[PDB]
Amino acid sequence: SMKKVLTSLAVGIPSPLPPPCLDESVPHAPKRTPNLSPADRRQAIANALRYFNTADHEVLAEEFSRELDEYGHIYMYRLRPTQYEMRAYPITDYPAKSKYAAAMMMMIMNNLDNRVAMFPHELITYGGNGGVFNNWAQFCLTMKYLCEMTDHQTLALYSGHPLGLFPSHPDAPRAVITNGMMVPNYSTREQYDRLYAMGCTQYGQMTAGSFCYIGPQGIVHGTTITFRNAGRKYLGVEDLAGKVVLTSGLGGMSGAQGKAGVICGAVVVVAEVDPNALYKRKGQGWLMEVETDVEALLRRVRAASAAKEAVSIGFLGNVVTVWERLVKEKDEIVHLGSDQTSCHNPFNGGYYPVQLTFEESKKMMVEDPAMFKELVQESLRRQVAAINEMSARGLRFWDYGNSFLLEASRAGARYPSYVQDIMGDIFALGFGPFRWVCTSCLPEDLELTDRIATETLEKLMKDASTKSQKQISDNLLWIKQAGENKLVVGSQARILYADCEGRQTIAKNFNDAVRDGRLKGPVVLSRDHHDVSGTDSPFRETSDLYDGSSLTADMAVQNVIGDAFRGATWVSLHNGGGTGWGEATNGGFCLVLDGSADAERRAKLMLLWDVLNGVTRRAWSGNACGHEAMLRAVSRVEGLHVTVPQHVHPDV
Amino acid sequence: SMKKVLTSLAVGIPSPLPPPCKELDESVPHAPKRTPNLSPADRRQAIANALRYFNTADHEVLAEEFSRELDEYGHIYMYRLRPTQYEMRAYPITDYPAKSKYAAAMMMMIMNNLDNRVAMFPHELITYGGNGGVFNNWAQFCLTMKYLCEMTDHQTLALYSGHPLGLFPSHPDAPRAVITNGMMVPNYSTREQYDRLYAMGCTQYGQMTAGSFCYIGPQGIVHGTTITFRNAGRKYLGVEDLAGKVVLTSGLGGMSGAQGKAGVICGAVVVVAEVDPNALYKRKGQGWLMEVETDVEALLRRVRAASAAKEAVSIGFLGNVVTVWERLVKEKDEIVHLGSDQTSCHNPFNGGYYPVQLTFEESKKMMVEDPAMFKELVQESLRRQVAAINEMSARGLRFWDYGNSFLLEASRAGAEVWTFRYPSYVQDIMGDIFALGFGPFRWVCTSCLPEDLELTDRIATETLEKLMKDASTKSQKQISDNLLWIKQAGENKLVVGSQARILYADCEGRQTIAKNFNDAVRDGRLKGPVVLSRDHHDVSGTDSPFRETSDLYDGSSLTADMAVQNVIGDAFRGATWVSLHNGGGTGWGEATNGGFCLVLDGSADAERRAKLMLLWDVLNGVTRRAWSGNACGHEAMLRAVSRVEGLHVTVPQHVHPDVL
Ligand SMILES: NC(=O)c1ccc[n+]([C@@H]2O[C@H](COP(=O)([O-])OP(=O)(O)OC[C@H]3O[C@@H](n4cnc5c(N)ncnc54)[C@H](O)[C@@H]3O)[C@@H](O)[C@H]2O)c1
Ligand SMILES: NC(=O)c1ccc[n+]([C@@H]2O[C@H](COP(=O)([O-])OP(=O)(O)OC[C@H]3O[C@@H](n4cnc5c(N)ncnc54)[C@H](O)[C@@H]3O)[C@@H](O)[C@H]2O)c1
Repeated sequence: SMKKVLTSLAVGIPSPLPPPCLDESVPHAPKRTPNLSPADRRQAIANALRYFNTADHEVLAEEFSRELDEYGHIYMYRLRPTQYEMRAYPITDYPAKSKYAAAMMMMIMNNLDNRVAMFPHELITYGGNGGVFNNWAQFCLTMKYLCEMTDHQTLALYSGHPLGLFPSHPDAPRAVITNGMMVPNYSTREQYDRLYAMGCTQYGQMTAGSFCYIGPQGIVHGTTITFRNAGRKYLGVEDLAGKVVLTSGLGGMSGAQGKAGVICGAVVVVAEVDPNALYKRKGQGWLMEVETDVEALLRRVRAASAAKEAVSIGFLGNVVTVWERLVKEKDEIVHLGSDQTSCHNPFNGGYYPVQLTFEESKKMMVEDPAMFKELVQESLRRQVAAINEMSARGLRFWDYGNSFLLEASRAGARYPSYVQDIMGDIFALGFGPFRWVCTSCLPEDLELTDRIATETLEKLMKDASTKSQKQISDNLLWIKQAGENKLVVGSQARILYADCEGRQTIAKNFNDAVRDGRLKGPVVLSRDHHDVSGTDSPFRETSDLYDGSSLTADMAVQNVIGDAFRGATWVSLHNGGGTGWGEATNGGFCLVLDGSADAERRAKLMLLWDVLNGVTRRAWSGNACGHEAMLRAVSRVEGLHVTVPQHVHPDV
Repeated sequence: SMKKVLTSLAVGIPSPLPPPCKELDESVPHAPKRTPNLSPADRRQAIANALRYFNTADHEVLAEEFSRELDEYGHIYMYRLRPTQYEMRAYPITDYPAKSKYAAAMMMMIMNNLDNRVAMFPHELITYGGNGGVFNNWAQFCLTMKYLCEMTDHQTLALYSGHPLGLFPSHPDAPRAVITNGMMVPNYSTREQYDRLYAMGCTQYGQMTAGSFCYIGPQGIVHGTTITFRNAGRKYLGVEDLAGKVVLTSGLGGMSGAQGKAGVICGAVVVVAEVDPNALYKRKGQGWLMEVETDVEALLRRVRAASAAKEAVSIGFLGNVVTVWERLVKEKDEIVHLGSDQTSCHNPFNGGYYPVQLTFEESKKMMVEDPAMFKELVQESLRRQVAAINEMSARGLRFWDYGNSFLLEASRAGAEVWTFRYPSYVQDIMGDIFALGFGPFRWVCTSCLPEDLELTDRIATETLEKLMKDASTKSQKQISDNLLWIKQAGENKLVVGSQARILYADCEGRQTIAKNFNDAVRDGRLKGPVVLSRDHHDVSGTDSPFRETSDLYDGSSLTADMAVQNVIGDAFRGATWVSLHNGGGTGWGEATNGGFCLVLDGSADAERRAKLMLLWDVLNGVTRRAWSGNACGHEAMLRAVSRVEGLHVTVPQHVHPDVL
């Protein structure tokens, strides 16, 4: 929970302190190994003690020293609230002055929900170390500030640390977030571990530190769109019904490949060596069927293809086994191929060789590392050679940004990559993540927004360009099936892709519905940082740009600054979202739609910039796919006037 | 140049193109040949990148032309596009063909940074630091001026390390421009990638004020050194008056050359030794040096007299600073009270430091003839210099490191720098000054009239005198230092290019001066709007483990949260334009620095924006530095929290080390 129990959120650091504590009902983060020197370890304790009354220092010093020895990190477990279930509550349940701050508090608690976060009690949402706060004192103080702040104040968050409330104005963001911002030369993984333990920084991933993670439905949608575009670009079909997709991995992100294929109406085959990962997804419903022998698999796949059934079929075994079996098959069975093994970690648990069993590999990778790498590289060569033979017979393969072709290249090996071949063109058009959360926590509101988003995209597609109408159709297919796929976890949220006008129109319609009373609560707009403008990442988000600027971070910095004075309720700039610490600069936003004309104006203005910034950059950096879309925007939007690149053809 | 000739600023890329640059204007100095060592592919891409700015119809000729520029200069400046129909300089704001006076002001600031009188390598778009650039090429300049001429107050120009991405819709309170320079994906921010991407036209190094269009000349260094001497005087001598006090230092080079004037403004006796007659006699001719001595014996007799008569005088010694130090050891009299060193010991073997054993000409010779022997003599001279300093220190002389890596390089030479036994001004002094909120307050009179600058000097003077009353003991001292400066600033004739001025002021100081300026613009006492700005050497704008955040020992000095937070916070609080740079001060990849400019036009909007933005731009870093463990920041933070409505920050509780 009620509004009574949530009054504690305004307390901050309780006086006197709560009793000391480990709750093993949830998964816990692995022990951190910062390897702090005696000097840094003393500083780490001192830094942590900054949050507490001096009268508590002596006992907390031993307590925090204990946490470092046992967990490798000072989480301050005794400050984690236990009098209520950590989750998103109705926005009207929060004892806050500002509805905007209340919305943020709701978003934060969702990131710390046991059902949502990876390591909830360690304040880790996803990605192993994609954190929300460095410790539970920062949580308590931030929540206190958010309950206390007005709309003429702005909360400054230094990698989890609430620096304090500073004067601003209603149109200003209520919070500015920076996670892991480093002086460029000191952004090593070693300095992360060190400074994370010393309480001077944290890794916020993308939506972990920016308070807008909503579960794995983003990956399901993402893979769905990827499959659809792959079908059009590589096969030439606007419909994947009857088409077979062979892929691998049922892990964190790759586990979504099953539902994605089904939603596309395709027969999707996912190979997984790990029975744990495979039967998990099977039990979850993300995997419809399971096959053990490859011969029975192909018979099943043949019958599925001919009957045009939307089905996900897991194969308990190595993906190389399936690939090499198809080579011995004189008949065409699989039309599309990919791979989502973790070849970014090829020799230590990410890739399992065909020569060994799952258990034998798990043993050899640490027992005989040299032998394991040799078998992996050999297995990689056998996989590519099989794909080559099948590609020559009509099959179309693409790399799913998992460094499969890169590692295969580094052993001996022509195929496109999802980031550089299909997503880059989608970003260039302006289509990217459009995420929203109904702050009423009512499923009815989510149902309505689903229908509103559907109705909006339908009318937009009728007058959209031929390129856009294909992207819009992809997201229409998704939003109509999204609800029945039961992907909602924690907060009532949804995700799709939309270009500039798509996001603007849906937002305005959402905002009208909040004002009309159809929506019983305001709606927070947000997105992943896997977007057109938000992230500079030479290995991913900007890997398709070949002017050389993929190593620069001008765009990401420009974008977050541009969002901040255009009406975002809060913004964030992170280090190494996606590809990893030091390898990316990623930023995002959240904007609360409360039905006011202000919110509509903010949304229209901000979303315009958040899309056309990257669209213009990507065009300037060599992407020609959205060049016409850019020029239409320029003609359509008053006040928009950009430098139009005249790209010389490399041959000429 | 009249308002008619400046209409060419609205053109952007001329159609048809102006004639190709046949020769080269030798009336100005030119940047050294760049060496990116581009691969065949990167070189091809560099040319393709440059061609993006031009009609495809001109690509045939420009390709070879830009290729030629690569082979000759190591960079594609696009010399063809450099305007030659007018003198590049700041012109009165009314001369510019802009819809927006805010944009017109930015154009004025831009052209000042490119003034032959101001810029180091003007035709290479470099203002200072050797490669601290304004734009990557002249196309970026032309388009930027085009956008600024045409833009309204409802648009914002996004500048990507020189590249004007375009005008995007915003609102009157939004920045008219957002500037980034050298922003990199962290693991790729190497000096090699800078050289590579600079040539490829993907990035540039903007230093601090070079890329942010707000460099105003060498009066920043003069003021900076004035403040340093004053604080060194108070902290190391315990005196508020340096009259009769003697400062010994070295170097009359680029920045070190301001030590002469700084000492005089402090009313002290400053002795600056310099082996290079080029630097020394230049300073003499510039009036930055009042006197010149040749032998050390006649020097010390002169210094004695000046000290006894409390004469404010700068005295240059043509010779080695070591020669003076060792002579002081033999002199029984107390002559010098304060000692420092500003030789370039960050490059002690490449001409930054000249040993005592050799003459200036002898040193230049074996600098390339016998590097091994030279390095031995340098390290030997370094040990002797410290040995002499140690003896004078034992006799009451107070020495400090000027952040030139003197003590660091001496330590590597095996000099007795331990019991460092001498404090570094950056970590010992400036950190506390920043923590109080005091830092660069800079303004430009857009009328380009000296009369306006005189008035702003008087307004600033009167303002600081009034703030003396209700200020803390610590802040009263800093205000006094800037009062001594501002009353003498005009007569020192430090203005080059635009009518500009710089001083240090804390939160309320910057706010009140801004408000008084804005009142004067509205009343008509000032003939034109005033652009507020600052160097990035400030309290909140820069994360730099070697400098601006070097006195923070909580471990966070490696982080860049504060700098990123600051520029964002300024951006939605009414800044006219903001900048976030990579590598300001210390160098590429070694710092993250941000800045702002804010135009005062007399309106309620400007007054409101100034009050709010300046509050954040100061108190952000004050609060951080307090949190990171600075005691001065802690005290200033608490006073602000009590004074400012809407200000509520996290107060750090410091544990006793005995508990650890
Ligand atoms: N949207 C996306 O899905 C996306 C986006 C960007 C990058 N990626 C990349 O995709 C990869 C997968 O991501 P994840 O989170 O699912 O990783 P993960 O480690 O959780 O899952 C990989 C799975 O593949 C299985 N596997 C390994 N070798 C196999 C083999 N030979 N045959 C069958 N199964 C095998 C592993 O057992 C594991 O379950 C990563 O490399 C990631 O960088 C994915
Ligand atoms: N505000 C400041 O002044 C400031 C700020 C930051 C850093 N620094 C540091 O200060 C140093 C000086 O900067 P600069 O721009 O003046 O450089 P500079 O190279 O132009 O000046 C150094 C001068 O010292 C002279 N010199 C060298 N060895 C000498 C010796 N033994 N005796 C006498 N003279 C000698 C050189 O001939 C030269 O003229 C640099 O190391 C710089 O990093 C200064």
